[PDB]
Amino acid sequence: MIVPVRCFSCGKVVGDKWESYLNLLQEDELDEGTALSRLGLKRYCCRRMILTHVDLIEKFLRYNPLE
Amino acid sequence: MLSFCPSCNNMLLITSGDSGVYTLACRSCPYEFPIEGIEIYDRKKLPRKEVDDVLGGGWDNVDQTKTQCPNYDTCGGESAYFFQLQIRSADEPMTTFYKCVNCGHRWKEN
Amino acid sequence: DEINTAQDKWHLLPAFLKVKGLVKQHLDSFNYFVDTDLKKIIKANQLILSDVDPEFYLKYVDIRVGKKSSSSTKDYLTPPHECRLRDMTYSAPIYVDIEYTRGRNIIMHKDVEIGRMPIMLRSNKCILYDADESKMAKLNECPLDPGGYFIVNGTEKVILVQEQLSKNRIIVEADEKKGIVQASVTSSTHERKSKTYVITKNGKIYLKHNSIAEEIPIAIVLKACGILSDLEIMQLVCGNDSSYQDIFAVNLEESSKLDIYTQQQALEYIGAKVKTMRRQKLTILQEGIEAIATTVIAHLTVEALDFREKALYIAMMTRRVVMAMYNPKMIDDRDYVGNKRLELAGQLISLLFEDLFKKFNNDFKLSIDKVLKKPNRAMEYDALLSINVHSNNITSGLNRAISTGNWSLKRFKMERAGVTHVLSRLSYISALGMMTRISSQFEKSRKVSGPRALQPSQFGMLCTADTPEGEACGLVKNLALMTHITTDDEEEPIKKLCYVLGVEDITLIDSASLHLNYGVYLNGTLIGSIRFPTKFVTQFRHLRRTGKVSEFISIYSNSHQMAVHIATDGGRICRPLIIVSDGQSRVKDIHLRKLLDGELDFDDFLKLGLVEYLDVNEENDSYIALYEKDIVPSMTHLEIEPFTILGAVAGLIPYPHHNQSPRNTYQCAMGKQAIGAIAYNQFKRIDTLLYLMTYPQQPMVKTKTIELIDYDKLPAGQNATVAVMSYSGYDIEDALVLNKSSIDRGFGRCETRRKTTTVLKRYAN
Amino acid sequence: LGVPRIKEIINASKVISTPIINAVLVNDNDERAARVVKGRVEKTLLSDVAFYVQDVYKDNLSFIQVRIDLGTIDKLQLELTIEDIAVAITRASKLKIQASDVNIIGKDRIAINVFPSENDVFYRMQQLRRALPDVVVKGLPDISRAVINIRDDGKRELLVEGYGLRDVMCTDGVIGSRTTTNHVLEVFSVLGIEAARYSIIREINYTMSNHGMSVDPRHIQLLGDVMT
Amino acid sequence: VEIAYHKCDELITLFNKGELETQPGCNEEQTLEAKIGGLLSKVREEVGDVCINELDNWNAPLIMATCGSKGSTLNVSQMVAVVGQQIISGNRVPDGFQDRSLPHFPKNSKTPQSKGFVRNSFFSGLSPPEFLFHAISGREGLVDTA
Amino acid sequence: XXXXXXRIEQLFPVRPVRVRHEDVETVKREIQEALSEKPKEAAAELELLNADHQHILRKLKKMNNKPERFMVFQLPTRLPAFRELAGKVGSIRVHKSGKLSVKIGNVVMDIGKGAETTFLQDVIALSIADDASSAELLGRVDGKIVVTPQI
Amino acid sequence: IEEFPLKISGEEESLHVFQYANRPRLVGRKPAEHPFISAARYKPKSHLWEIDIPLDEQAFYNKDKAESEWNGVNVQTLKGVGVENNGQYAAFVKDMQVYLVPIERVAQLKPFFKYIDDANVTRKQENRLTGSLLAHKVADEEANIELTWAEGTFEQFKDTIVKEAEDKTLVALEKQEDYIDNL
Amino acid sequence: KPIRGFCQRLKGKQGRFRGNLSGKRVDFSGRTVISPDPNLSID
Amino acid sequence: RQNRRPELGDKFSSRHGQKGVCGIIVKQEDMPFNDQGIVPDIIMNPHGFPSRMTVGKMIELISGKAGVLNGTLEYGTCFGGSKLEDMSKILVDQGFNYSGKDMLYSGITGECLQAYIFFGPIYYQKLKHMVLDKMHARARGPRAVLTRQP
Ligand SMILES: [Mg+2]
Ligand SMILES: [Zn+2]
Ligand SMILES: [Zn+2]
Ligand SMILES: [Zn+2]
Repeated sequence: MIVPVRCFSCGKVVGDKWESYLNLLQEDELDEGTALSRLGLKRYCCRRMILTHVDLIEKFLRYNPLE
Repeated sequence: MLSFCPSCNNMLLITSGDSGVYTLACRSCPYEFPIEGIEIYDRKKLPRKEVDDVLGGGWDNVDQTKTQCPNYDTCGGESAYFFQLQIRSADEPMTTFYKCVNCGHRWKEN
Repeated sequence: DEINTAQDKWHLLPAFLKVKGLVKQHLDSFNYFVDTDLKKIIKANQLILSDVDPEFYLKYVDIRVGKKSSSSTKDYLTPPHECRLRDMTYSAPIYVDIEYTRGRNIIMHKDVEIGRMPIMLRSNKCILYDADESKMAKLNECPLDPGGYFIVNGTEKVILVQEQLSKNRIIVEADEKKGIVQASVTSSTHERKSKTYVITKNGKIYLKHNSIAEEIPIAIVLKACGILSDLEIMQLVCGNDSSYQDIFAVNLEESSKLDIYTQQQALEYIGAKVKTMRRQKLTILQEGIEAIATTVIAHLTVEALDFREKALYIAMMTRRVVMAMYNPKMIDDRDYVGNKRLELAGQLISLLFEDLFKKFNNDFKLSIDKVLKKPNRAMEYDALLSINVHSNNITSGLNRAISTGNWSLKRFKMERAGVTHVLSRLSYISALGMMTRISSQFEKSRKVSGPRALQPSQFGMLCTADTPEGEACGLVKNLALMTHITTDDEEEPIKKLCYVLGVEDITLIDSASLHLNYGVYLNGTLIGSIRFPTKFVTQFRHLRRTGKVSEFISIYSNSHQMAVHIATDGGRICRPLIIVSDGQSRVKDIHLRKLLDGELDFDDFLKLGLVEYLDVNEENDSYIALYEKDIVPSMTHLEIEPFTILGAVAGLIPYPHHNQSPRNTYQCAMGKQAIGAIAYNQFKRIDTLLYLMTYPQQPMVKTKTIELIDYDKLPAGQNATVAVMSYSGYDIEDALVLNKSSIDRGFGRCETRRKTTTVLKRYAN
Repeated sequence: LGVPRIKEIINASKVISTPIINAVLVNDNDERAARVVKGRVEKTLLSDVAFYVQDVYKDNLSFIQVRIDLGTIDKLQLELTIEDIAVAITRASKLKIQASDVNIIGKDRIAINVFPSENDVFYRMQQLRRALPDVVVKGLPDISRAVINIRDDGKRELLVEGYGLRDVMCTDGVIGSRTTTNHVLEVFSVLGIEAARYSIIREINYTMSNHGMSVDPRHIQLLGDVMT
Repeated sequence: VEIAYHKCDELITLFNKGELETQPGCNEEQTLEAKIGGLLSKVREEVGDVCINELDNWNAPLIMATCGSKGSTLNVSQMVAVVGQQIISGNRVPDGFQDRSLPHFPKNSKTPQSKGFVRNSFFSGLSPPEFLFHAISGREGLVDTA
Repeated sequence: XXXXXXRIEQLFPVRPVRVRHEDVETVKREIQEALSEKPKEAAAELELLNADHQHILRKLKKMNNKPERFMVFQLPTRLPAFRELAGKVGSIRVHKSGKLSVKIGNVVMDIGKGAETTFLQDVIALSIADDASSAELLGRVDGKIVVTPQI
Repeated sequence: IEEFPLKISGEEESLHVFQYANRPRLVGRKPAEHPFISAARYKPKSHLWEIDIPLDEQAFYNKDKAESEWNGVNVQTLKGVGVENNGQYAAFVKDMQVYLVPIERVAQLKPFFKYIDDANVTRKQENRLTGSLLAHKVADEEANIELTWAEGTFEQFKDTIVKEAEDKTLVALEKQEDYIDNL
Repeated sequence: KPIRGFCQRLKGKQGRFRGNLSGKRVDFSGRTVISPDPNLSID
Repeated sequence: RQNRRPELGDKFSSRHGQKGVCGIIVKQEDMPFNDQGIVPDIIMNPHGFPSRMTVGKMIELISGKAGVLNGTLEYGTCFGGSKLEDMSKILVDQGFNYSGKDMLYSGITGECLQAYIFFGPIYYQKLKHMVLDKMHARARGPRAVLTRQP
């Protein structure tokens, strides 16, 4: 849905890195691995937190009932 | 027999005529083939069905394995013909069956 | 980098799925129904007359669903999600044009609504058809919903694909200590019957029909069908082979044992045994009754004085019996995939609407008789008030049949249940796998595992892993990823083609030479013989690859039973293969480059003869390569991509070829029960039960299938950091050790949503 | 040898799938020792030893000529040449239609005569020609097939897939002291209730001894006792 | 396996062109079935034997099978060396098609590949035909469970 | 065949041809032509088609001037555009090596033998005139012919 | 390496083909004796062919049984409905040219036992009706269109066909590619 | 034929004898998922 | 709606037929840890592997570990997927053992575990069978009047 605040295994804050990861991928495009490493996501648990996240909240917001 | 009429090609039958003559009379058509001292014979071969040897046993053509049967205190068997069947549920694994080659004792190690 | 044919021919699979989706059996069946089968039903039941008042008739001119002639736009349908919320039926109105005569010689048309048609989601008549996710957001629909189901009274019902044995085909079965019986369940457009065909004793062959009192000797029926030489009977059913002569000759003796026979004598014999016809047209009880007995003995209705077609059908029926007599293993496997047909939601609804419309017409004519039985002042103006009233029964029965799954068909007279099931909303994969699911025919004597085993003939047609557990193990089946279900093609355009290609009609052939050359069978019926069956089959396959005949028509040759078989009926499962010619594949990656660049969609691979559909039967005549590197100079086809032997649900498994098969089947079971994301409108939905994962993740190890079915868009699971080790002793026997503070951070965190529905009902007071 | 076999044993059904009669012999040899007994217990032999059958007509008489071959009856070790084949034909064709005077012209060309509302003679002679190569001339009429087995030794026991135990025991060349069938109801009718309970106990112990089912024999003994 | 496959092929060509010695107890057609099934069983047993003999000390499946807590050397050999022969109804994979198990083999092929023998192990992965045959065997096990 | 269960040779009793089930196929090919005695699946079919071509040439030459021989032809029912179809339609060219071809129009096709009809055949003109209806016998068919379009 | 023209003809000639399944073409090396045809009968509007061949009297007749069983059995009647099949052309070669005459309603003649029928009916003596019912109803109601078997005249037919193929000649224009769709 | 007679009440798996006489539902009973516990005594 | 915390007895599975309930929920500091301090979310018994022969699950663990370390989602497609040797190359090039076995420390003793532990990401599905909907207990209450039974 929305990016989890913390890595499930580590407890490291990853909820402040989703947008920077997206802008690293889009603006001045980087590979996913180097984008993850540039954000400090060194451990593979924190890496998968961002790598495997499905941003479903954007799809959910298309059906906003309070327009 | 299995003979057919030349006229209507219906099956011919033997009919008892006068003086007990065994003619090849044709039902459904005026056809008569009589027997004047002629031997109408039908010969069909039959299988010989020869002798068969002792059944014995073809256990050399079975999959052995390296297992010691529970009856190792009676016979020193380290082999067992086996087949594996999953008589357990899909969540469970497979079950293996065994038969010691030294005594003929069967057991399933699951 | 240049295209490599080996690792880039798999793009044919996304190309095929783009225009032929996973939920396409239901969609194509419903579209065909509402576009042509409605027309066929209206034209068959086109004129209801009255015994009184001959200068008066009612004519059904046209039938249309959800569209009138007043405007180019269609009628406004209540959107399917609004139907789901409001507990109503997503249905469109049925319109007909009526030619009802006026008392003053007035001819007029109309646009009359005779009920509501429950519309399949994402069909031609649906509002979600070709919606661009913005219209979908406006209509509160997930763009990733499969469609292919119905919303009846707010409930999503799916008409499951049905397995059955093929009709109008001979099936020979043996037995131990009973004898040999072989049947032909023959279904006409209005009467279904099984011309059962059994052996009783002494190797005597009998015909056992439901209408006939006692099983009739086969020679009697063969003579009754015009084949009356009694040497050509044995020539037709035994040919020149001495063994079959001896096996069959016993029931030649019983032909004359009663009395010798003309055609008409055996006719009268067979007609004596007709049971009854509800005591109407009693004055037909003569030798004339055998004519209807023979003409309604099978699907080969005879409408003239020539009985050679039915006679040869019974003759081949007998000949198959006699081969089974000489040896078993000449019987055919009843669980063979080629011997089964898949009936679809459109066919079900077509027959159900036929019955409902017949009832509607009968009751409308009853009302017409009641109105016009009055002597005077019989005004004609507005004779359609009653039809305005009586349109409710079509809608009511059509909704009730889908809602309950019970289908009471008076005309055909069976009561089948479980046709429809509530669509599974446990997960996205649960819904998708509920679609493309097939239910097999009941009354199967489940005590045995006969129709429970995996057959090799289902390779690439039915998923080899997606089978249920507990009780329906092997009975409920699932479609493989890349499959097609054939439609009905008219066989008279292609019988003419067979005659053009060298087939001699059975009316030009003598009995003595019939088993000398190959016979040619069209949908199970011996239509003629041919010299050079190999050349005939090659010419037919070339003519199909060039598009002169339908690509779903199958031709294959049988060596044991000297027969070239051509099948045009619908319900046959088939899949596309790359055609291998002269030891080379026909795609050669120029077509792959064009396909990837944008030209040459999948259909153009069929139009250029690079790919073709093969049903289970043509695979007997084929020799498929799994890969390019094993194309040997004797192979006819090449696998497009071999992982398509698994279905949609089994495609969730990573590296399934490295697992024991029961584990793959069990994951097919578990993935449908996994908690995850349901839809893009899942928070707009109000369902009876809905489990939702708070933080779903797409799998790190995915497959081509999960991205083909968009499972990575609505994933059900999470990538847990896992240490495989013995720990704490609380993990013995499948038990898992979960991390506190991973649960605290939201791992495995889900929620359940439950709806409760109450109606404030008005009362008669 | 599993759940179905246990079902048959504890149902005490009169007919079982694959009944076996283990019949130890007296001598140790293949040629003219075990084959003689095997031939003594066989299903049917006229098709085996006929080599053809005729359907013959003449001016006033008919023949069904069977030329029994001596070579088959010699190599296949059986004790029957002419007369017992003829009497078996008489009895079986009397059970089928009739037999009043079956002749033997000699030299193994046995002839069966047919004589007496018309063509019924022809029909009866056709039926006789069909039913003739199915009669039993040698062997007990209760054995589907006999087989010689080896018990991992130089002992060539024969065990038969038949429904006659008393006949096998009273057959010459077999020891009736040690000749057991696996049909409990047959043991009961032939040897008695005590042998029946022994057979029940042994059959059950064999059935679960072939599956690794370690059940104490006292439970099996109690089952046999409650059944008998 | 090449040694065993070559013997099966030689027996196949003998059974095709002429007449091999029919076994005394069983009729002609199933003599080849029994012979080549036994040969494949022997090759699977020896491959599993060398697999187990070369298995490392402290191998987890080996320890679990030795202590008897879970599994067997047969399971270890199927995972590592070879998944031997897919047997249903007590014999090899029967014909799902006309005189043929799959259309990916030639007609009238009795070769071990065409009738259920899985040369691969679960570590190397199953080719599509071996996958189908193993699925058939697992499914019949599952139906026996039911 | 095998063992046959033994004033006019045409008025004696007729039995079917009985071949053993073991050699049924070998005899079937031999008796496909032997029953008449008129005065691998690709190569075998092509060689049999060459045999049919040579037999077609032989019978066509043997019918060149005879006043009763007939050859029934099976032509495609929708012939190429040129029934009320009048005049010459084309040619039956004899290609080299003995093989045949037929040009029913501008189209080139091929010609086969057809099923071997082991029974007496006859063509007859039916002329039901109101004054007097007569059935006129014309001749007897010596063998059928199938003309097949090729692509 | 040569050419043999084929000419269509007989656009009006009704040329039925008789298939006597009862008798083979060639019993021995020579063709079997062509039978003698008398009392031919054919029915318009239903296409039934009834052909009578007299039975030999010097051998194999069973005259006494014949009279004591069925009154008039001097001949054998072969009945067979001519079946409309298209694409069939009976042909002959006259001058190294094959002349094609279209076939009308090939007939498969099988023996018929009208005498048995009459004996059985004389023993037994002491509504749209659509489908194949109408076929037999018409066949046994409207009948008796007598035919006279005039055997021997070929030469006139032969010259008429030759006159019909020599006086007419036409060429074809249709493309081969269009023909494969015209198939 | 859905008419439930007196002998239909008594006959069947969910009938009278096999469903309520020797075998029935009991008070003071529970059912839930089972989990492992090594620190629990075997009894 | 009702939020649900994974509790004791809730069912999970891992795409390979290896299902099971939560036997215990343990504090993070009681979990084994690697050199970077990575702590497993789930611990699964090695005894579930030898008899079930889900080698695909081990290959999935290694491929997912290589994929997370490489930034790329890996493929486990039937008859194909990402080769095991390439994943081992990724693991080695990033400092991990080629076979995905890491040296862990005990969370409760702190010492090195004497065996290397198979350590990596596996996709785990939470199944709809939660113990909260299965826990039932009746002392007395409703009875069917016909039979006067519960
Ligand atoms: Mg379990
Ligand atoms: Zn972390
Ligand atoms: Zn006759
Ligand atoms: Zn032992």
